[PDB]
Amino acid sequence: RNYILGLDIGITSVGYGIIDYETRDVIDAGVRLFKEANVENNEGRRSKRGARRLKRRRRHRIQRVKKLLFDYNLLTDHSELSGINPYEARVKGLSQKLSEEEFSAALLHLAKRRGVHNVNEVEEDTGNELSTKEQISRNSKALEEKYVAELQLERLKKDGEVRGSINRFKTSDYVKEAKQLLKVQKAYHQLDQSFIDTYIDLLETRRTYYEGPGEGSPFGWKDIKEWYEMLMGHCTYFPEELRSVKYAYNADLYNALNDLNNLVITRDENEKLEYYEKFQIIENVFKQKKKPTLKQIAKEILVNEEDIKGYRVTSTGKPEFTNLKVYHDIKDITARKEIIENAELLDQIAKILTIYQSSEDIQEELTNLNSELTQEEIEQISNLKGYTGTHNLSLKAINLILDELWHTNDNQIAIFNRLKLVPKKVDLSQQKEIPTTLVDDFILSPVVKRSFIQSIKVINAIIKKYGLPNDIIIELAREKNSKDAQKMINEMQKRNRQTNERIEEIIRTTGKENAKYLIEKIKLHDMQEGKCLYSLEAIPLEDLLNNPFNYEVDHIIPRSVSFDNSFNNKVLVKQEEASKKGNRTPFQYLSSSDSKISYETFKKHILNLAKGKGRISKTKKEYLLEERDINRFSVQKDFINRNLVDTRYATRGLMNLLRSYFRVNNLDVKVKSINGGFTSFLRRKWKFKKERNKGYKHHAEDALIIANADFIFKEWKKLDKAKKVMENQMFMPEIETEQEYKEIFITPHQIKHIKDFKDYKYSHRVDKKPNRELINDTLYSTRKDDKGNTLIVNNLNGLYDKDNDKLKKLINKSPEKLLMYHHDPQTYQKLKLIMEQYGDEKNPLYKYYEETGNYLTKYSKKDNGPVIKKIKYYGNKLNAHLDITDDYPNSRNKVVKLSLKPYRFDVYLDNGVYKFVTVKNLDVIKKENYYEVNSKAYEEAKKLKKISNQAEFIASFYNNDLIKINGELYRVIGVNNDLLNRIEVNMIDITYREYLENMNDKRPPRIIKTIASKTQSIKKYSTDILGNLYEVKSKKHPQIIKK
RNA sequence: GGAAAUUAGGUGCGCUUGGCGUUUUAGUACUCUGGAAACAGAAUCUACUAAAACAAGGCAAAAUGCCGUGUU
DNA sequence: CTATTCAAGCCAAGCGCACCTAATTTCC
DNA sequence: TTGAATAG
Ligand code: NA
Ligand code: NA
Ligand code: NA
Ligand code: NA
Ligand code: NA
Repeated sequence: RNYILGLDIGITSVGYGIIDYETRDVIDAGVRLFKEANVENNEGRRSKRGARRLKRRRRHRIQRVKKLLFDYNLLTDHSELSGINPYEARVKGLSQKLSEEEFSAALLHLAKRRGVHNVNEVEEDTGNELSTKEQISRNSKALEEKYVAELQLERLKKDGEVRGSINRFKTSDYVKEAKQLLKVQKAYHQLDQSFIDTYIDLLETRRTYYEGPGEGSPFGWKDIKEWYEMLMGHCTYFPEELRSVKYAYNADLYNALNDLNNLVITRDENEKLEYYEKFQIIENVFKQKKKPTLKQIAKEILVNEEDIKGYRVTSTGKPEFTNLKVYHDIKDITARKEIIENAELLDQIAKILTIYQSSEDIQEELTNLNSELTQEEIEQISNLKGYTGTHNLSLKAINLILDELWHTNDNQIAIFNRLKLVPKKVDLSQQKEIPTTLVDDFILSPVVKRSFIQSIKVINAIIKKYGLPNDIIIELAREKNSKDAQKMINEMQKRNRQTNERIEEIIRTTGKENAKYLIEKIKLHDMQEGKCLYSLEAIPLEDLLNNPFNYEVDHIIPRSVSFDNSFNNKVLVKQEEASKKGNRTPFQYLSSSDSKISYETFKKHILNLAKGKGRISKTKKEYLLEERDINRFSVQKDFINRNLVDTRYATRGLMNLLRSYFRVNNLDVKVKSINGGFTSFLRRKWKFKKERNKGYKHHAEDALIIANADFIFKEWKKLDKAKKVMENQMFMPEIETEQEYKEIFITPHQIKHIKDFKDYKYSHRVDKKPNRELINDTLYSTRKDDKGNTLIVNNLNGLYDKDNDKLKKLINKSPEKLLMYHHDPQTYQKLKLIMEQYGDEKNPLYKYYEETGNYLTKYSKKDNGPVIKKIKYYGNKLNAHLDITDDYPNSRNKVVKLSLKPYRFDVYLDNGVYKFVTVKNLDVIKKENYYEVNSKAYEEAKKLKKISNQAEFIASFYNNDLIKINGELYRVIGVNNDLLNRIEVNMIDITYREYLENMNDKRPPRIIKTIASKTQSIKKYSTDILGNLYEVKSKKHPQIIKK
């Protein structure tokens, strides 16, 4: 049957709506659900990847320095340097002699923390911030007479500490100390100039951004040329050709020639510049003046500036003409004709200056050119600035039409069209379905990319199961991500409180309880300063409250063409003004004789109302002062493109992808989009539940509303004009009044089919990806009690924070948990006194320090004890963990990491009893082209679960896999507790959190199921991308994961 | 709507670093014991400094060495 | 078992290219 | 949101 497809593309969801194109009856509707592909996910990976390289290279830097000391025999395996103080050694080495153990440790400490190199350039006024820029500037003034080690030693004696925010210095500052130290220590130890050069190098040398990682990395490159070429784009007309450097000579000549060919001169002779004219212009003002003006070109062609038009212009109004960058950059230092008049050479210099990133590399590459350049010239060209970026065309494209630009008057696009050169496009004829590879090409956000890919896959599945639809209407989220979404919600709620407080203010002042039914009119009243905007006459609030029917909410721009139902297109005016106005703009109405005031008097009031705090909306201003003609089709097109349809870049890209696919394969499918503001208006007037608490079905419900919107536009012949623009087809009946507009769209009783629908499907995206986060980062120390139990040791930092009552609750509930309670009890009593004194306050340590300005100090009979920055306390008993004690030699206690992230769990049926084996991410090992589950770890866990060889393997469960526990179907979150056989799940049509809120249930919003002897039945279900359920069957547990 | 250019702003991918943070051990301080002091012993709580480890781990061999939390 | 509790690495500096938005000129 | 321990 012929149907209409509606799509609600969201951050997390894709809702589809399938309704009959004639019967208007809902065929099917459901939601596809998935994780938000927000940028922070990949950012975490890249951040961790970078962190590993830093730690690796820092270590490798040290090992090389130790190797240097080994080869010069200042360090051995027997040589001990434990009790040596680097700060004491580095200071002593600047003046006196050092031991081979004392001098070596000084060099090692320098090599470890070598400081910054790039920030050091510019000073910054200390705005009391802890930024690197301000800190470097701060230390520089303190190092005006002292070396780094001297300053650190002073801080170590005076403040008792060195490490922290203040320990940020320039690399050159450390190097300046190192040289001085090496200069003093040179005579005492047998070293050469190779030793001092090598160490200083090692101390300061770091890879550049264009050098990248070493030889092995898949993120690396072999040279600067390969590096830049892979990054740069390709030509528009020659896809196989790499783009040209932005500031090549022929590139700017191409730019300049286009400027001259676009010029129009009003004179007796030709209006377009002749060849010889452009030649003279190029030679006399373009190759002579860096920034060509309109006067110079006018003086050259012997006309006035006023006769010249069609030139590019800046925001100021000043004419903009192409600057010959390379020409003037080289001319300013070399005026030789051998170089300047060599276009090919200037091209090559431009390429080298742009591709390579350092003066030294420029010099070498320019020298390899074997041109007529002097070495003094080359070393001078290598310091030129601004050579960055690419041209959108290749040199092949530029050189091809360069003669055409000289001798003709056609610009680049005219010539390319004449030469039958069409921009690169992707063919979709060999495609059996809508591709998903092209998505990342025209996308900007990772969130949108996933939502688009899923949306396409939904469409492909729909057209496979239901056939091709005639109409596809799509809506996209207004938010770019969930963080932006919450921000919108907060702003919404804030405005709601303000308006609600405003209403309560009125009902308490006037006593009129009518105010709660006049919110929109009251909101307009305050926004218009109590004045009818069409008559500029005062609107008494008391009269508005008593007689609201005398004041009408009018639409500024008629919705028949504007399709705007928002607050921005609404004004509170007197009923007379709204009647006389009719279907016109304020401009069209106030210009007529039907009005009481002039448009100019109106325009003045609006502009002053649009300025200042609490001003009118900016969109309201553009509406109230609309001076274009409504009946013009071009004007109507702009309103539809803004308020009715969605013309955002992402939307257009996807919409073009679909239209191009259907066009190429000759498939008669009409694709369109719709603004969310209009669908919200429909949902509002069609009387849907304002509180969206039904769960995921709202996405599918929205899609049905969107699909219904498409149906309305095909039914009415007055909407045929607007419907044609939505489908973007080339080219009449129309909506004439406000009343006609309401009759068409506001049809609550005609959409009862949607609300009665109770057959929604749901599809949750299953995550089977190996090698995600294996474990939490935090390292934990352990202790053993008298019972022989191993206990986890936790830290309690930030004791002096305002809203931190962790210590307060800890002492009140379990004082014995503190390690301070057992060891050093005198300090504990000192803390208890502070705790007992501020029991009313949230954080006793906060209120204490907020008054005395002093912190809690360790007990000392001389009142000189150290400050307490954090407190250790015993946590839970150690169980599931990762033992990494071996990384710490002679450690008295275990050192562990916690939270072993589960990959999946395999359910076994063992002698009428359901059991399962938990597969951890740590248990999945990567190989060259595939991931394998550790067979030793699997059998081990299979033994720790009392699984027998007789047991029957049921199924494996990953995240968002559908599991049916005792007749109840859930979706899998993951293994919550391996030892206790507890897995966490969630509901399918809704979140369990919201499910409890609707039921007003105060229980903790987590569903934990226990797989034990009481467990009766376990079945694995699954869905397609549409949400159609089906049961599965398997023979053995999957061990090989292809990735 | 599309082509090129100028300016301003924005997004992503990738690269290069900085100073922190967690943990162990050692030293010191703090606490306890003895002593006239020196110092020794105990404790490992609190702080400071150094060295080392920091997703499990896998390559690599004198290296500005390399991979391991993303997408599909 | 249910109901409850705890806690989970972080800031700052620079660079390359790709893409997008807005404004301006020409043409297709 | 989620590993996972813990009181009852
Ligand atoms: Na490329
Ligand atoms: Na550059
Ligand atoms: Na008038
Ligand atoms: Na950027
Ligand atoms: Na807890």
